[PDB]
Amino acid sequence: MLIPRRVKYRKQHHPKRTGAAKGGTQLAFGDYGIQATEGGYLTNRQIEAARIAMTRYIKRGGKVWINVYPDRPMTKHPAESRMGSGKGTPEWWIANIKPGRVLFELSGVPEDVAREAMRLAIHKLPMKARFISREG
Amino acid sequence: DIIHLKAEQRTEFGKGAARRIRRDDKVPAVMYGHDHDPIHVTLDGHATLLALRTENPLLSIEIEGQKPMLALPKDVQRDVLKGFVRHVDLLTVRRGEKVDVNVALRITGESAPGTIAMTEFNEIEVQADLLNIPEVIEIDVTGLEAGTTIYLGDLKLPEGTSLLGDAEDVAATVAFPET
Amino acid sequence: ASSSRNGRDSNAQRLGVKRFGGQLVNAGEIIVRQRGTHFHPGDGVGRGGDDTLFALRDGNVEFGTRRGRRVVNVTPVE
Amino acid sequence: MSKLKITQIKSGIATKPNHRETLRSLGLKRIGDTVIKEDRPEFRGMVRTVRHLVTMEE
Amino acid sequence: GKTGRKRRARRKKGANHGKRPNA
RNA sequence: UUCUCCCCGAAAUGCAUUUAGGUGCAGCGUUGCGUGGUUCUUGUUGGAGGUAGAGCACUGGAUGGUCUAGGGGGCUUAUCGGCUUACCGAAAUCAGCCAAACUCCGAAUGCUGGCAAGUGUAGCGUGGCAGUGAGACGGCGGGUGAUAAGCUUCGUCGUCGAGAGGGAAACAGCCCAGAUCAUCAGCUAAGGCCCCUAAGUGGUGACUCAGUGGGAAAGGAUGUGGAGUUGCGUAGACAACCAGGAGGUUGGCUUGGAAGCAGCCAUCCUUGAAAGAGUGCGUAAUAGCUCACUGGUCAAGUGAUUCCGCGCCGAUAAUGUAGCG
RNA sequence: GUCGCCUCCUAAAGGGUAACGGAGGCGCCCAAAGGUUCCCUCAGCCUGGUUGGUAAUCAGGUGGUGAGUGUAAGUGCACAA
RNA sequence: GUCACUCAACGGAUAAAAGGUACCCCGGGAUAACAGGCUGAUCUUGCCCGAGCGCUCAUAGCGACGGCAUGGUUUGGCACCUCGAUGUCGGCUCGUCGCAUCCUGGGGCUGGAGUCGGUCCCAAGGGUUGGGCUGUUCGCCCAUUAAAGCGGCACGCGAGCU
RNA sequence: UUUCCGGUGGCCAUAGUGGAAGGGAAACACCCGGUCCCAUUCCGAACCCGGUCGUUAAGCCUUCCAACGCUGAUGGUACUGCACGAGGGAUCGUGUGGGAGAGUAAGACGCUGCCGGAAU
Ligand SMILES: CCC[C@@H]1C[C@@H](C(=O)N[C@@H]([C@H]2O[C@H](SC)[C@H](O)[C@@H](O)[C@H]2O)[C@H](C)Cl)N(C)C1
Ligand SMILES: [Mg+2]
Ligand SMILES: [Mg+2]
Ligand SMILES: [Mg+2]
Ligand SMILES: [Mg+2]
Ligand SMILES: [Mg+2]
Ligand SMILES: [Mg+2]
Ligand SMILES: [Mg+2]
Ligand SMILES: [Mg+2]
Ligand SMILES: [Mg+2]
Ligand SMILES: [Mg+2]
Ligand SMILES: [Mg+2]
Ligand SMILES: [Mg+2]
Ligand SMILES: [Mg+2]
Ligand SMILES: [Mg+2]
Ligand SMILES: [Mg+2]
Ligand SMILES: [Mg+2]
Ligand SMILES: [Mg+2]
Ligand SMILES: [Mg+2]
Ligand SMILES: [Mg+2]
Ligand SMILES: [Mg+2]
Ligand SMILES: [Mg+2]
Ligand SMILES: [Mg+2]
Ligand SMILES: [Mg+2]
Ligand SMILES: [Mg+2]
Ligand SMILES: [Mg+2]
Ligand SMILES: [Mg+2]
Ligand SMILES: [Mg+2]
Ligand SMILES: [Mg+2]
Ligand SMILES: [Mg+2]
Ligand SMILES: [Mg+2]
Ligand SMILES: [Mg+2]
Ligand SMILES: [Mg+2]
Ligand SMILES: [Mg+2]
Ligand SMILES: [Mg+2]
Ligand SMILES: [Mg+2]
Ligand SMILES: [Mg+2]
Ligand SMILES: [Mg+2]
Ligand SMILES: [Mg+2]
Ligand SMILES: [Mg+2]
Ligand SMILES: [Mg+2]
Ligand SMILES: [Mg+2]
Repeated sequence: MLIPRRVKYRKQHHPKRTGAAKGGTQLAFGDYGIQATEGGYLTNRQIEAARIAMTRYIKRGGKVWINVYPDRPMTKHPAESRMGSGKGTPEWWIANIKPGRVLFELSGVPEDVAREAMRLAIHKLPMKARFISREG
Repeated sequence: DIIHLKAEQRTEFGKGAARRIRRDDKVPAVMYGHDHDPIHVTLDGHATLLALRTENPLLSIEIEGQKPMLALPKDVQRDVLKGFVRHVDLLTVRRGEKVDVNVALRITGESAPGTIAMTEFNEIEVQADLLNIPEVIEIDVTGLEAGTTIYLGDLKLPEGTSLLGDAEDVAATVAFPET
Repeated sequence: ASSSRNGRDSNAQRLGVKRFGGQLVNAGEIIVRQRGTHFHPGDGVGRGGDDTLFALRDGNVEFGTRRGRRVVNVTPVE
Repeated sequence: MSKLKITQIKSGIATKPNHRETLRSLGLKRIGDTVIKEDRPEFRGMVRTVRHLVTMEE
Repeated sequence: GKTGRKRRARRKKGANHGKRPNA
């Protein structure tokens, strides 16, 4: 689970889900990547599930990078309660993903096994994603 | 090799004009250099795509009225999701003059099965010549393991291509598997 | 249930620039309410106890720089 | 000075108040009403403020 | 629900230019 | 809360309130007198800004690399000291990042002055009379709520309120358009032109065969039409049909059986035109059928991959077809 | 739970703007911590030095604001406020 | 000139004031309880990926970690009709509808030898018991049956009854 | 008039930080003293006074270096006023105007006013 050591403000407005990726649209760590073609909120559990999928498929070879960190706290209203009486406490940690953001990087592994591992990892994310490489 | 690209003059500027140009299967480009003002041209989209398939290619821009001009594509604005080239910066070059470029990196070594090698950079700064642009620079790491590191100061560089960037940073790293 | 432990805000203070560049003012007219000296008093402009900048004479407001300071001047009307 | 000919083709109902005062300033009162203005930058600015409501000729 | 989805779908008709009262 | 017509025509906001469905003052209506372009629109010329966007300079958050002060565990053995530092590792630095309460930056708009033109007759002062101070929906920018509500609370524009006419099947708030009356004249707007239903079963060129049109997701798929990139190919390509379709070698940790199909592995060598210590079926376990490849009659195209247009499945409530009126 | 006042965000780059929205403060203190005049520059880091160690005190270099500001926060202030 | 207010509910009804009402009495659907409406967190029913389990073997039967939806019968959220009354729980009586099928009918796959099953595909024609306890619905139990289905209809049905 | 230099402003890094070399005619500066006016929360270090000996070592000044820092287009892109359009929905696109931030090419080892000195 990725949870920040501490955050300045535990109750924050919802991150904007508008616009293409501000940065991190090009591979910078690995030789292959998962690039998000859709925006959304990527929770820490989805990140962990994708990481487990990639790491278990690729076994012992190469390294996996998580380019996105879930440091945005999303609050939850008290259950079965009416509206008002303040904001809820944080329940989920998310990363704000925009189309064109490289989510995961993979290296030290040939292209077919990399493709299969990243297919497995992509089937865990809530948005659409694609396999990218460094022009071969 | 020199790739010849047909270009024609660009006189409408703005997001709307660029949108129309890209809807007409073309690419906006600006060509700037040392002894002339920037020249705004538009290029064939597919020909530019094929020419920019390679990195650091020597282009000959052909404008009907004017003479041919030698150039290197310095900045290529591509679409992030699709692959289409959106804008080309063309730095004009002289035949008898050096050029600074970014040459590519790859690993072709084969270490012990447990340990794996990594590349820590994308492209590296190199001063070279026009008719000799190296395709890539190879670093072969075969049987080198543990905490060995490779910096940019000792690489088998080709002739005519000196080294410009800081030689005090690593480009390749071999290490144990991921634990 | 629970309750909100916030809810207090101070009244609006209506600070900011009251006379912009080139505006004709009388002597004593307030040019900007401010906390601290974001603007400094220039030529023909005085600074108040609450850092209010006011016209020391008749003329036209102009905003500029004097040495390293960002200042408001009131240039006398020709 | 080509004496712009401006005619109103759409109504002012449900447009921004800026657009309605622009139509009033041009001397346009009804859909299909026409005015002749001098070719000056202020009248061209008025025309391009409400270009979705008018047509212009010379 | 069918009723609400049809209410929100009615806004896609030609003479309503993408909008309708109550969405 | 009772007759008429003529002209104008709101508000559902702000502040305060033993106040919150009341009221006062202000805002918005009207009207007498006064002052007259002072208002408004556009252009142009100045001004302050810190939002959008972006960035990492500061403050926090953060991924990986290089290097390292210092902590852990052990050793010869500890008063040191060395062997470790293969574990952890502050900070420093390189690269990619994140922020309503971050900013080295920084719009468009809006706001506010000068000038110019245009302009309904707008604006302002001062008196008489008010009503209103329950708003609704829609577009754009936000907070609450779950990326919820025909939800709630703000900013701004529009409409309804208080607005008829035409369109949206019907359908306050959507679109067009603001009804002085008459007209058995014409042109148009939005929307339409096979019939209901006025006007084209219009012309030309493509696509769809799902009644898609005339609802929906992740995802699945030799549907179909088109456009690129790339591999093999009359030195004869892919499919089909005839022969070698196997040697040492039952290579190994297993497992009474892993000899080719339990899994993981260094993932070779050979009679040789030819073969992989092994891909499916078979199979207590071995046999075997048959795959990649080599020659033959034939033989003109075959195999991937990217994208685009329109389609398919996923699809799923209860009176009656019933998601084109 | 709240009720008056102050600071920041929401607040959409003038001002204003709501919710039982998100953060904090105040109901003081100071005869100097007011007035004026004159002078001075910090925190951090590095090195050397008795007690003394990371950190009391001294010396040299570096360091521009990261120190400080009676008190929240913001705007300011090193020309120093 | 100055002083006296936690008049702090801070524009400050009095100098001076706590509670009960099921004995209660005299506008609002501006506002709650039932039902309808919207939403769908929760609930429910499915599905996607396939780690792994199944002696071997992902997919006979399964299905971690994750992801996407249906329905609108649950608990809620909203407060849109109704407070010059929309009677409400359970049962009885009378039904009618859906299919997400409990039985009977047809089929594919099986870790289907047979007898029996499991599972998911069609399928709503007919059928789908009587009692003990409890106001119950629900549930446990007794004896059966081919089976003792799940839901909607104002949690169907009080100008039909209790 | 010009050249060099000493003061005094304006712009406030294109000016600074760093390096290398060179120069002092008048001026500046270190420097030498502390008797005198004056001073150190101790110290003639500093402030102040008397000199101008010695010295260009540092300040200062001239020149060279893009090295760190600073400045920085054109074009494109984000965004956006107004007008529309698309999607089941997060959201997206177009027309017509405006248009960054980053980055690239590049600039840059300061510009300028007044007073004075020496020589001309
Ligand atoms: C939870 C119940 C909700 C309310 C009940 C209903 C109501 O008012 N019912 C009445 C009821 O009273 C008698 S029948 C006893 C009348 O005959 C009947 O029509 C109805 O008005 C009584 C309160 Cl029971 N309301 C319309 C809604
Ligand atoms: Mg970046
Ligand atoms: Mg003062
Ligand atoms: Mg004061
Ligand atoms: Mg009227
Ligand atoms: Mg009221
Ligand atoms: Mg009133
Ligand atoms: Mg932003
Ligand atoms: Mg009100
Ligand atoms: Mg309102
Ligand atoms: Mg609204
Ligand atoms: Mg509402
Ligand atoms: Mg109206
Ligand atoms: Mg109407
Ligand atoms: Mg009709
Ligand atoms: Mg009229
Ligand atoms: Mg006609
Ligand atoms: Mg039309
Ligand atoms: Mg007809
Ligand atoms: Mg026909
Ligand atoms: Mg036709
Ligand atoms: Mg249909
Ligand atoms: Mg679909
Ligand atoms: Mg129809
Ligand atoms: Mg503001
Ligand atoms: Mg604003
Ligand atoms: Mg308000
Ligand atoms: Mg009060
Ligand atoms: Mg009293
Ligand atoms: Mg009563
Ligand atoms: Mg109501
Ligand atoms: Mg209800
Ligand atoms: Mg009803
Ligand atoms: Mg639903
Ligand atoms: Mg309401
Ligand atoms: Mg009645
Ligand atoms: Mg069925
Ligand atoms: Mg039946
Ligand atoms: Mg009932
Ligand atoms: Mg720049
Ligand atoms: Mg530009
Ligand atoms: Mg720029």
